[PDB]
Amino acid sequence: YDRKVPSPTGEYVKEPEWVLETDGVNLSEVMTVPGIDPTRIYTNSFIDIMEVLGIEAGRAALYKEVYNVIASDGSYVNYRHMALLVDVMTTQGGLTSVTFEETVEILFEAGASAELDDCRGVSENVILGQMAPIGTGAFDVMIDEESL
Amino acid sequence: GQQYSSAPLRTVKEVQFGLFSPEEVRAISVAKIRFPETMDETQTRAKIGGLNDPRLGSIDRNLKCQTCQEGMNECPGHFGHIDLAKPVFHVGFIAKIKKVCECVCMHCGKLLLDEHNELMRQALAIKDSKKRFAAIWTLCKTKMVCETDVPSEDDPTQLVSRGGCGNTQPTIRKDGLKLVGSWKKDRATGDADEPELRVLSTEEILNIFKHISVKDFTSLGFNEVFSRPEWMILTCLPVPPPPVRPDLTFKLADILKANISLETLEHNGAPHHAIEEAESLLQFHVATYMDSIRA
Amino acid sequence: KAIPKDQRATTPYMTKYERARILGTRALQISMNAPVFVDLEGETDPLRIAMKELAEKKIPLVIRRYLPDGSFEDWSVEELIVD
Amino acid sequence: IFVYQNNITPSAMKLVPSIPPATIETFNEAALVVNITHHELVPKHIRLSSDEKRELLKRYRLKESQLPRIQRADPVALYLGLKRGEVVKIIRKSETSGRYASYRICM
Amino acid sequence: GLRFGEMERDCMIAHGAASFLKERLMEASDAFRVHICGICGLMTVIAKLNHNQFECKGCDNKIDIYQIHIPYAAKLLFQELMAMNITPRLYTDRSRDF
Amino acid sequence: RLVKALEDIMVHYDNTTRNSLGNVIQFIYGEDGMDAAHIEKQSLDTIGGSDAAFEKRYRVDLLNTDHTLDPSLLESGSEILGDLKLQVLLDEEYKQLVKDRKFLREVFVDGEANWPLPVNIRRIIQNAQQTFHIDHTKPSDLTIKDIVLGVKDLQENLLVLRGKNEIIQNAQRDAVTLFCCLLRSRLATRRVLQEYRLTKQAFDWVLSNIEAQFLRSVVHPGEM
Ligand SMILES: [Zn+2]
Ligand SMILES: [Zn+2]
Ligand SMILES: [Zn+2]
Repeated sequence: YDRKVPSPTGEYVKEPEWVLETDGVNLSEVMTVPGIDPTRIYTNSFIDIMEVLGIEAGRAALYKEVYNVIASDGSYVNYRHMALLVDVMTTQGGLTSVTFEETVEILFEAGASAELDDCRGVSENVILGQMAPIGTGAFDVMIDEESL
Repeated sequence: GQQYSSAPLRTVKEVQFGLFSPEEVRAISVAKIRFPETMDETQTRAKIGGLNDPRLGSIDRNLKCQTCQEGMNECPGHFGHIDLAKPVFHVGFIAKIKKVCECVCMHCGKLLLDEHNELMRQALAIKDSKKRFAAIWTLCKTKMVCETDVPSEDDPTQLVSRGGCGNTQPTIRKDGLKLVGSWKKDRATGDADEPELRVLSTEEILNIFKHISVKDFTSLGFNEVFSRPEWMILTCLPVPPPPVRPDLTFKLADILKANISLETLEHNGAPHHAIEEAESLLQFHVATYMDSIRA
Repeated sequence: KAIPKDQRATTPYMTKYERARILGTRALQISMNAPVFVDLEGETDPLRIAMKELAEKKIPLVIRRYLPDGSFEDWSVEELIVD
Repeated sequence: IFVYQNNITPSAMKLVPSIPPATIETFNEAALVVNITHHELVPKHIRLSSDEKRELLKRYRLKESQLPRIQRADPVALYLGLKRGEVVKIIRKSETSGRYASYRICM
Repeated sequence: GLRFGEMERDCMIAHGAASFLKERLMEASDAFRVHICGICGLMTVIAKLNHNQFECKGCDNKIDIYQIHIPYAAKLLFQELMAMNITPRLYTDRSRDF
Repeated sequence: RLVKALEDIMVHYDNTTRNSLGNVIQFIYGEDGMDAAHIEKQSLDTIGGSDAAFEKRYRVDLLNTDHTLDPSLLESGSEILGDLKLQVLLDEEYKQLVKDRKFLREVFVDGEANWPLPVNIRRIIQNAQQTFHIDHTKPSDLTIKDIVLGVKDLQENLLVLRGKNEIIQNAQRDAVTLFCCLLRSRLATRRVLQEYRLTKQAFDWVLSNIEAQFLRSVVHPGEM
């Protein structure tokens, strides 16, 4: 591979480097092999990244797997959408995947657990005859008695 | 409903789920529901102080409840109650009832594993109260004894006491609405083969639940105020007003017929087994009542 | 649980959502023969009227902004910068 | 901290939480042959003093449970010896602001 | 097609149109009104409107009380839940006792 | 499934992005507090190029007759040759360009210079040039201090977060770092005079616009 690196006079140049690429993955152990650069080793298995290098390095792997998918088709999506997703996947500290009367089953559980429904969802608000505290509902409007 | 209310007007920002203790149900009742009938004082086709108007609702046009007045129309519905001769299970929670049972010592009320144990310390740690129950249940459903004394973390030559008791634990199966207990000594050596099977009365289960420490039932997902584990066993049963009913009365009738005759037997002195069988029809009609209110 | 007029830390700019909701709450009122505060230099369209109102800064309403922790700031229409 | 060459025994390892307050950490050697906090995807994690923590929570007005998490046995948390309830401030490079700080609380 | 399903709602959420989403997804099921204890969120409040007397028998309270409007279906859904020994408590306030 | 997973996340009036529990997902949306509609691909100039070339384009040395600002660039030009105390400001602006370039080459290890940022500065400058009919053929009436201090003061007003404490201040500064690098690179003294040839008035227009546009790119609370 070609690697853009700054040159002695400051400008970026290409400098090829050999790179190995493997079928299969043993990160903890291959990292440790003499002669490699352990600081730049990579895998497309973001689980292994999180297991060896931690939640943040996994978060940043995961983004880079997501971004590869979307660019390999040739399209472009702004950072922050994929960043949102990948934060949602890693904010508990591991990698969490994103993938008249019924339902009763669930309300019984609510009961017995003392479930507190925050009432911020649009369905819950429908059932109650209300607007959801989203967008145009995320503030109240009141009559301005303080004015002339 | 075009009439006026001095009560300030607001939207609902929070829904807090739980269960109705028997105290709070007696607490916000009007009527004690005891006779199971509509109308005809002897033979007067009009209104009875026993079910139907005993202070809750009204068809009648009459702008009348219990000085609450308003139209057969801007009346919420008020809430009735019916004290139950014996406790019965809530049908909806038989399977919860069963798994608490499996977590807790069926003499003392004390959780079967605790801080000392360590796989349990990690389940104890979990955050989500439904994953946590799940996890502690997995550790405890195995545990056949209420231990006295248990290795510590530390220098395990030595043991350390925990609040004890020592009693062996049933394997519990489900058999309709009946939970069934099965005790050993061992897994088939010398000492004791043949288990002793024995039904779990609601009565003993309610009684074990009332004995489980706040710490220990919180730990299972329950909450001191809003849902304690006892409250999955009914004692006191809410009667909805006529706004709820469009033939659910025809069914609460039947609950009372059963409540009336379990009490007339328990009064008369009456054999062990009749008392139990009338207890089981109570239960079935209180179960059917709600597994019907899924509608 | 309220946050004194000084020390308020949220944007002084009106958001698209507030603006949308203001204009529409006010057009609802103008559409039900509610008195108006501005010169109708012809307009018959209640949204349009409301927008004239918002531009002349004659909409007497207050935006209560809740912060995630229950606490809130009150910002008047008069004061919010409209961009 | 105790670094060992290939294992401990089921019941050695039981001697660890054992003398509170003083804590005890174990590492296999192999997990140390390489410094994982030198790797490019691993950003700078910095443990906050409990004051720092107080401040962080007051200024965002959060509960502890609203903060993002890092587990006790995350590699970096092991590396920094964090304890539950401790908060690391993570400062990362970012292609939209250059720098960005996030925080996670140990579980 | 000719509907307004999950995906159409999601686009309206994306644009932030909460009023639309409430109008479209309502019942014409009329807004029933209801008094509510502010301590036990339940619809137990005895409302004498003519003598102006409002009591929670049981909460022992005639001060803390509220009016709310909800669809009739919901006032039923809740009393159905009370029939099953489930408390669906409605509170007017988010951040609590603390 | 993605929509069901993410559907409750909203920006709040603290600029934080959170779920229906109030958990924090991000301490500021997108790490920069912007709306993606108001962001455009711009080149960050400090990053590329040789070291010689970056020092011709940005270095002003008032104490050196080869490396000062020619006097046809600027009215004050005669009068600032050899002035020691302007030179102190200008050394300070250069040291910040230098750090800028190092910082960014750590962020963009590759050297990629073109990255989406809010406020298309090139097109504001192009407008100022049209709008004030600007002669490439007259020295400007801008001073050194007008530029150097005007560009420092604008930075303080590119606000995303508004809290009075230190923590929120640090957040605010981190949020606005990359845009400030592009800013100091684009309105450095020698570019302003030698390339853009701004007058004082156009310069003052450049800034106050940068600032309105920046403020209008910030994301709005309530967005889903
Ligand atoms: Zn009534
Ligand atoms: Zn026991
Ligand atoms: Zn009450």
